[PDB]
Formats: sequence, C-alpha cells, structure tokens
Amino acid sequence: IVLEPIYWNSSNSKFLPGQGLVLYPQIGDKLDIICPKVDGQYEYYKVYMVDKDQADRCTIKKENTPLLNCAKPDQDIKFTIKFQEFSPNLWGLEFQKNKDYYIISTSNGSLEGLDNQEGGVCQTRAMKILMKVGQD
Amino acid sequence: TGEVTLLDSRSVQGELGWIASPLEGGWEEVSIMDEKNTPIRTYQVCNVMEPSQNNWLRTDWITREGAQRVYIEIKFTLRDCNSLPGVMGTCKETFNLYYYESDNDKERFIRENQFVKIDTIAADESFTQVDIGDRIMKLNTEIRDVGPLSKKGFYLAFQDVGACIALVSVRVFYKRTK
Ligand SMILES: *[C@]1(*)O[C@H](CO)[C@@H](O)[C@H](O)[C@H]1NC(C)=O
Repeated sequence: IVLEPIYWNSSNSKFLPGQGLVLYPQIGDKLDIICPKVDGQYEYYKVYMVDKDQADRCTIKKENTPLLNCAKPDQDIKFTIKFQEFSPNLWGLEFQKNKDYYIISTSNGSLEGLDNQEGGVCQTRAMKILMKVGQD
Repeated sequence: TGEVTLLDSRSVQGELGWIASPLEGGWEEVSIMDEKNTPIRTYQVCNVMEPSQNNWLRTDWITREGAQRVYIEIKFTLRDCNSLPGVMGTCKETFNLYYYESDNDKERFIRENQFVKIDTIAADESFTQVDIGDRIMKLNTEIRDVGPLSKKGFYLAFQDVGACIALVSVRVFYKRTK
C-alpha cells in the first residue's frame, strides 16, 4: 500500500526535536518525498539517503547523491521510494527486512546554504527520516 | 545533438502519471538516481511467477510537431529472473512496443486492439545485482521509428508479458536536418 507522503519543509511537525520522523514501512510499500512548493516564501533543500554515521553527525559525502534536489520551489518535485527487496531496475533502490535506513538534509533552507555539507536542518530542525523496514 | 525532443520522461520532476492496465499489480512508477546522478521517473514490472501476463503501460499524448517520421529511444534493464527467489525457469526477455495515432489528446482508456505493434524489443543484457555507487552503463538502448504520421499526435504503449523489467527512460524525437 501507499504510505502518507512526507513533505520536506520547516513548517512540518512530523520531525520531532528529539529523534526526527520515524517510519515502519513494509516490503512492497511506496512513499513519496515532496519538495516544498509555492505558487509565499521559498525553501531550498538537497535530500540524501545516508548511513547511520552520517545521519548522527548531520554530514554529507562529496560522492553522495541527492534523492531530491529542491532547487525549484515553484515546481512539482518528488521522489517515490518503492520498498522492494528485488529491483527490476539496475539503478533502483533495494531494502531488506529488519534493517534501518536514513534520509537527511544538511542544507539550511536558504538558496545560499543549499550545498552545505553539514549541519543545516538535520541539526537545527531535526529534519531526519529513520525508516525501520519490515519491523513493528 | 541534431534532434528535437517530443518527449523525455527524464525531464518530468513531479510524476509521469501514465495510464496502466491493470492500474495496480502491473507496471508501477518509481524514482531512481540515474547515470547523471539525477532523480528521474521510471516504470517497472516484475510479475515473473504469475502466468498469462498482459500488462499495458501507455504514455500521455505526444504532439508530432508536424514531423511525419519520429524516433523512439527506450533505455531499459532486465533483472535476471533466476536471481529472484523461487523462479527456476526460462526468463521472458522481451516486451512489445505499440503506437496509436490520434487527434484526441485525452484518450480515457487503453483499447488494446486499437494499438499497432511497432516491434518486439529484446534485452541484449540482463543484471542480477543492483548498482550501489557509480552508475555503470549496462542499460539496454533500443531505437525504433514510426511514420509517415498523419494525425496531430500519438500514444506509445508497452506490453509486458511476464518479464522483470524497468524502463529507465523513454525519449521520443525527430531529426531536425537528417
Ligand atoms: C509541510 O509541507 C507543506 C509545505 O509545502 C505543507 O503544506 C504541509 O502541511 C506541511 N506538513 C505536512 C504534514 O504536510
């Protein structure tokens, strides 16, 4: 089934100050992560999937590849994750049961801080998704 | 770089939202991080253990821009079916490409018998393991053309008959000065 979409914004309370948003997606589910859109006030974010060490430190590697590049806030931008164990796509994401995955953003929310390699809203606003795949 | 794009699925940042029959359990839309380290919109189906597969995917209406001969570039991958749990047999390694000319830009449903078969497209190569880091160019690229086209625009459709396949990108273009 299709899980509730996660809109990546500062005015978005799913991200607890404590440990950020926590999800329990099951194998077969899909999830959209949407950039903040405005026909208001512009927000800019590069969103990466990362490992535990980067997520704790709110840092990004220079070879890391952003799932989402929210550089166009007037435009519809979105990433649909399919929680599959076996991708028919050579370049698709694969997940396994009882393993935790992480999405973060070390951009600070402004245009000039979009490329920030560390800190940002991961640090300040706890904008951090833990995905506990196949668990309770 | 001497060819005008009539459609590129990679340019769509929100969603393609193409119509599919069945709408669930067949072709499905997912994002990937592509060769250019850019998130794109893709379509895939992997019902290899299920018999009598007839999964149809159909693009939005594409304008010709008055070009009577149009080229269709499909980049796709095929997951080796024997890399999947339980699947013992011979793998389906093809899908079928169709088209339908129409002035109507909002056809509601996939009418199977109204589509004309361009060709059966074969996977030159399959894969067994997803690529983690840097994208290695092992995707299949197949180009076909259709024409002379008579009407304002047309639809492309893909029929899966039980392969484990991902359409990485679809690019429809005409050559500007041949
Ligand atoms: C954060 O996302 C958008 C801002 O673009 C807003 O519409 C939304 O209500 C916020 N929160 C949630 C849960 O969607």
